[PDB]
Amino acid sequence: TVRTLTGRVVSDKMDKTVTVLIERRVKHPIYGKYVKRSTKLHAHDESNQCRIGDLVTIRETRPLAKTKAWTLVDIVERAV
Amino acid sequence: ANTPSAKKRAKQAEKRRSHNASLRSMVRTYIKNVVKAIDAKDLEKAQAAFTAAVPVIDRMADKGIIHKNKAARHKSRLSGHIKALST
Amino acid sequence: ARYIGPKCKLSRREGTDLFLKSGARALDSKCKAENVPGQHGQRRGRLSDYGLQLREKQKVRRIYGVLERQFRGYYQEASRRKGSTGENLLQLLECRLDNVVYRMGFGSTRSESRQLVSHKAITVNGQTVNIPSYQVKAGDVVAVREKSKNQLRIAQALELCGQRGRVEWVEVDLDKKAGTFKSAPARSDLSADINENLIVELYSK
Amino acid sequence: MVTIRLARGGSKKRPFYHLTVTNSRNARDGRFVERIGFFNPVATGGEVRLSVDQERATYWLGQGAQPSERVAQLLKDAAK
RNA sequence: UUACCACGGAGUGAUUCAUGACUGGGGUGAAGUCGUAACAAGGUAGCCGUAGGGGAACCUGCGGCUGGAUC
RNA sequence: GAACUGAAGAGUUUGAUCAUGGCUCAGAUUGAACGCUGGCGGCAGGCCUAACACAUGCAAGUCGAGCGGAUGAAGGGAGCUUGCUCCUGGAUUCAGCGGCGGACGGGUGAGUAAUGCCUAGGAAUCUGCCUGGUAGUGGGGGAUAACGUCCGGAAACGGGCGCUAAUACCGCAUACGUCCUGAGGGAGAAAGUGGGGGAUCUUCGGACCUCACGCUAUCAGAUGAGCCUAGGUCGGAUUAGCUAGUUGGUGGGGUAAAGGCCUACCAAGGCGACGAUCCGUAACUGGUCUGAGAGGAUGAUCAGUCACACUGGAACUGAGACACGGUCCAGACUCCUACGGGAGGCAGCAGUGGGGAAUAUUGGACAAUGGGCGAAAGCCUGAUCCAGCCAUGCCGCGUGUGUGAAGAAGGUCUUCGGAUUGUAAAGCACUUUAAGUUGGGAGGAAGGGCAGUAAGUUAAUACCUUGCUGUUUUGACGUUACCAACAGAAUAAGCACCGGCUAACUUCGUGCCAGCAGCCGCGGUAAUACGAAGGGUGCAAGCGUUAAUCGGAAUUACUGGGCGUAAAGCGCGCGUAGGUGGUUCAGCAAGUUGGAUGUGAAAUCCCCGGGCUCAACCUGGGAACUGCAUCCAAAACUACUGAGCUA
Repeated sequence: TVRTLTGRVVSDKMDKTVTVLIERRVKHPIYGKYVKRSTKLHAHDESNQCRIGDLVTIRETRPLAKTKAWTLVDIVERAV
Repeated sequence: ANTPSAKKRAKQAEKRRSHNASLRSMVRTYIKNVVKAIDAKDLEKAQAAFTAAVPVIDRMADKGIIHKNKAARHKSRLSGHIKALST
Repeated sequence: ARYIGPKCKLSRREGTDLFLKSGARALDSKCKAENVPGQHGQRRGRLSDYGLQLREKQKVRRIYGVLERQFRGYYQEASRRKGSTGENLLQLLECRLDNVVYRMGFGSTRSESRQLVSHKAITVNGQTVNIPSYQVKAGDVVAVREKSKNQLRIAQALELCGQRGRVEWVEVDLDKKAGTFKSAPARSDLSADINENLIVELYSK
Repeated sequence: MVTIRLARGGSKKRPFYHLTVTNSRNARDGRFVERIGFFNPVATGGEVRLSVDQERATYWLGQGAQPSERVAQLLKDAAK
């Protein structure tokens, strides 16, 4: 229904928002080798639960800060 | 260089700008009277300015002076502040 | 444009019977076909590999009177069309209106056929086509314009076409002086003295 | 305004027209939203003089498209 | 009248381009001077790093290598 | 059925060889330029440099059926006898208020390395004219141009004093929708014009009915625009740190709309070797060139987006602009002046000066297709359609045809016999494309006016709308494509090269001089390499040279190279990021595979056809756009998860 992305969170020293790292694998156009890529996105967290190291999910949603258009779905894995 | 049609339009717009500025100023002060009342926390004269303000802001919103969406937003924020004032 | 000049030199350079002259006389009685033209006609010297292809290229060019720009495009169209680039080649310039008229025998030589065709004296399918390079199709009828029916040149050439080898793929009615193109000839129907594989290899350089 | 007009798409002294659905502000031969048919004023043999694709012509007409004075005549001629 | 702000002005840096007395090496030259350093054991085997010395190729010491001849 | 069929090497290091290795060449192409030469036609292209400055002419006007005034005819009545003057009449077409347009169309690529472009998604929005639906268009008021007069100014023009109209402006009434709301209520508009008319009334204008064009409120659609997210988008690390509205939060303001967009306060955050920041360059894409392909180079014409309009900035009006031919200010330049002040912005179409190797007419018409206005007629349109110049390119045609030994003459070579120029000429017959002249001759035209008829509507047979009938009229180009007749071979061949690469050789003159030259190289007295002649070669209204890209170059090697000695293994360990990881079972499905759906604009590339006498060219359909997104299946391998095993 709605495209939700999964990634590892990296930073939570902000207020009501957490930064998630997205893992991608795009082949090199010529050499055809998969190279791991990074996509850090500023996710919004209405209340704060996610700490550093937890896998979470996020949706492209309302722009609600200057760099925050994605908000959390839930924690799929918690970094105990 | 300059066509007579362009000269007429500039004359027409200048006449309309003076006419519009007077009307746009009327909207601004009427809301301003309300905002001064809420900021002074004077409830009794808050709606008196407010009830005096609601006619004019849609009177020029329908005229196309401030657009109806702007007028609608002003009513809600002003009503909410007066609603918040009446506690 | 077109080559205008002495014709034995074209045959003498290569040493093959180029049909630039009417079959009234054999070429040896007209020209010294056993020497290349010019001052040094009696020398020797082996031709290089590229030279053989180029001489092969100009034989097809000089026989039909075609410049290479059309031939290169004719090669391109032959390279375009499906099948072997070899036999796709010769069919393309065998369907020329001037060459078809020469096969019909309305001209003793393709030079006569070209001038006769270009002078609006030939109508194919009833419409006058005055261009040498028109590509006729299978089933197309090629006729001579009625005002040009009394031309002695076609009258002379039609008999000269008798003692030249009756070509099978087209038939001619003498009384109407009109012929129909049945179908494009295959490799066996044309002379085997040519080497169309030398055509393709040269243009790959 | 969306309009159905003819886009001159032939050659010198040999006009060819594309029956084109487009906004009225765009140029004649420029931007469009959809081509629906064509018109050949100089068709000689097997060339179809006018093909209309009557289906899509009604849809844009039902959407408010206003055909030009040439297309309206050609539209009637197609149906007559 | 205040806020914003263009032009313009001041100071102090950075960078880039062009020039500059003079000076250093490099390359090419029709070939001049001084030697003969390497190529043969090239007539003290050569070369590498480093240090010192000398018009110059170079020389000498220390370590390393054979990409050294005879045997 | 078709959308592919596609790949050459040579010269040059040495006494000679093999390898390595660079250089050069044979090819395709260009918005090309230069030299020699030059007949025509079709199609196309044509300032790549100074986004330099611009004389001159046009490029955005239109509506009287929104409104006020002027000009005021046809047609009638009068003094005179209609020379000359006075009344009715309102046909027109006009400066100005208003409406719409001017934000389209057209030009340029300066800026811009991402607020742009491309791909795929998302939601918060606005959207004139257009379409469909719904509810209305009721009643008043106060002005101002134009107009008359006065003053000031050189001009540009400005300022008072009086008059007047509106579909100009503003109140009041009303609200199917609509806006806000303690969901109880509150708030918000408009404009009339034209044709015709059976009754009724009338101030005698009209009221009233109908039709059409309008206007208001609002919903939906379409179009267009705004915004957001993820990926991609040149070179440089001899540019490694950058950023305090900075990065989040809260309240408030602001936008049509979210958002540090702005602000107040709180926290110290945010980006960056996955290349931030900085420097240089640069519009981006579809596409174009080259290549077997993978790739490389490139972003003309045409199309989509963007940015710009003499430079910088700013807002106003408007649905839409921060507006090429609109406004304001500042600056440089040009110009006028009465010295106080004013006017302008060709990167619109022509054209000019200048720069450059280099790129065109101060053209015709709105006939066609579009655009704006208008009810329509109709007007404007340097958009567009055509024409002028240029071999600039692609394509097509011609400059003759057959016979013709005398192997004529002359030239060249010569062995002095002869050969070559050479059936080539001369001659004899012949046709005459194209060019010239004359004659005929489509189509690009859809339509408009007028009259009649039929249908729809309305109370109406009237008005109006639509379908037909008859007549008259619309072609810029154009003096058309195209077709006939006359005449005469008559009007039409030049360029490069000949030592090898590379097809094509002798002589004469010169003698390391003159010179040639892409490389090897040639020329120092018997030069197939210099200059000339003859001959030949290749090409041909073109031929060569240059400039540039790709190829050859497997010479940046993914396809597809190397590193003992030819250039190349870090002096050697450890180790971070990363890259890759033994074997078994199960799960998952990101990779992987197949299918489906949406999208991947059109044009172009390609395949099959159609129309220009063919071709170039145009065009029908298909294929393709190798990508992205979603969904559905599969679990051999990779990734992940869980559980093991010992190599």
